[PDB]
Amino acid sequence: GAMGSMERASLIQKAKLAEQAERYEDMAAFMKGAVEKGEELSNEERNLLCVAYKNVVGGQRAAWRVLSSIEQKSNEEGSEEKGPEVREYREKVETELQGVCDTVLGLLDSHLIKEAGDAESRVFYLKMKGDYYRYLAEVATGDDKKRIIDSARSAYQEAMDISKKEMPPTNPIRLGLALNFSVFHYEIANSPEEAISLAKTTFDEAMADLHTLSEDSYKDSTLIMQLLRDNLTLWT
Amino acid sequence: GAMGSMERASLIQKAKLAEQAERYEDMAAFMKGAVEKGEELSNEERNLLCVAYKNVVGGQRAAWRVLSSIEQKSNEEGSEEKGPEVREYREKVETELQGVCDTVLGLLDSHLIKEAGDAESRVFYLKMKGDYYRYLAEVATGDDKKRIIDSARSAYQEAMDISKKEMPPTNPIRLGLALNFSVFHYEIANSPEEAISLAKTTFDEAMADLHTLSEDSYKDSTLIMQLLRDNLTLWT
Amino acid sequence: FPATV
Amino acid sequence: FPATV
Ligand SMILES: *SCCCNC(=O)CSc1ccc(Cl)cc1
Ligand SMILES: *SCCCNC(=O)CSc1ccc(Cl)cc1
Ligand SMILES: [Mg+2]
Ligand SMILES: [Mg+2]
Ligand SMILES: [Mg+2]
Ligand SMILES: [Mg+2]
Ligand SMILES: [Mg+2]
Ligand SMILES: [Mg+2]
Repeated sequence: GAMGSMERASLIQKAKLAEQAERYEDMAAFMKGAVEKGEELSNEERNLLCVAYKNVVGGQRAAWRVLSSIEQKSNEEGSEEKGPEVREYREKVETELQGVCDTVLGLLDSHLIKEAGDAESRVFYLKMKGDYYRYLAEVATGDDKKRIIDSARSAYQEAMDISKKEMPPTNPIRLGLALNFSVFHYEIANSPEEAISLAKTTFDEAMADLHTLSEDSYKDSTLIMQLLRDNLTLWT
Repeated sequence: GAMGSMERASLIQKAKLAEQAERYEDMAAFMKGAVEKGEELSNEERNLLCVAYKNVVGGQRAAWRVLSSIEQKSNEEGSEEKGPEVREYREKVETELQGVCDTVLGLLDSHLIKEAGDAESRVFYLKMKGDYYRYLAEVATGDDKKRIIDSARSAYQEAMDISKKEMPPTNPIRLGLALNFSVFHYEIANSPEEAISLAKTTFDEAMADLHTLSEDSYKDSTLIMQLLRDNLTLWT
Repeated sequence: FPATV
Repeated sequence: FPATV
């Protein structure tokens, strides 16, 4: 790996610089290098890994959706034949996106998840596994699509089980996991009722626990609760 | 070149798709491939080339400025020593930026400029040459810095001479050239009075020619005139 | 699109 | 920064 000669601490330092410069591909490459040093990641380091890849894959997903919409329009009645270029370029972006997802899933499998014993790390990594299988599902059309969807589901479900046993209902990781698994139900698994029920129950159980929190923890939890409410408003 | 097997028309088509998807690195690679087919570029194709590289290098410049500011702060009195990482990463971004500028300048020299005979193409390409030498000057600190600045100046000056002989004072390329050469004077050549005089005279000569224009041409010219006014307001 | 984090 | 095009 091209980061093999750089110190772990230097990679983390540069990831933070790359974030300030909005250089998210660099940030992700630095964090990949840091993971590949083989040591477990701290809370802050897990967040840097997450932010870097979220921004890279989020840009790819946005571009894929633009291209897929153009491709869909090209296939409607009365549309002039424009050649293979739209499909080719959508496939190019799709393949790069799949490559990023495969890289993240590879880091999680070698060996972040198996060494993650505390709920805050294990839930975080299993949520990420669900998320990156969800991004693969968004673009999947082949024989393995059901298995990709089920891989996302399985990862989310393991994270949910741990989070409900080991974290308070206001924990931001627990909340963000529920938010994203609810989106999985709505957008991937054709299960809008499950999506709505999960978001509502998560929101209500968090509300009931806010009284236990400091002002700063309250801010953290209510920020994610508002996202749950935003989705419920969208869906009802 | 990796685009050598793709049809010219397909590269142009994909450049337009990449623009819609905000994939400016791809857009630039497609347009580089199109240039390397060896045919002259139409007005629209010159604009695609310009837009692609402007967005790529603009992102690099913004990142370089963030990193340079952090590096400057690290070198102030009382700042803790943080190691070589800020300088290294600023140098990494700087080298990539210089590579992009060198690529654009290489396309202009092999062989866009020498085949450009009409004022609209020749001025456009010489303006671009000035612009990319200006971006190299922004990051230059070595023995060749004066020569880099003079290369920018020389390209801008040749473009200016042609534009004044061959284009009306409202031509958008002529206006954009004057805007950018004025910025060169102010920010690169330590010549704010020349920058101000050029912007003012350009604006006034364009104003006097607006009466000759259609509504659509008027819109095009006044858009760039407003940028000249914005700079004058900043500088006075 | 719905919100995710 | 000043405007350029
Ligand atoms: S990529 C998400 C990690 C960065 N964290 C934040 O932006 C703070 S908010 C938050 C909290 C919990 C979760 Cl699972 C995501 C975001
Ligand atoms: S990279 C600039 C080419 C794209 N053109 C526009 O955005 C239209 S406005 C304009 C006009 C003239 C010049 Cl030199 C630059 C921009
Ligand atoms: Mg090592
Ligand atoms: Mg595919
Ligand atoms: Mg349940
Ligand atoms: Mg050919
Ligand atoms: Mg250097
Ligand atoms: Mg003069």
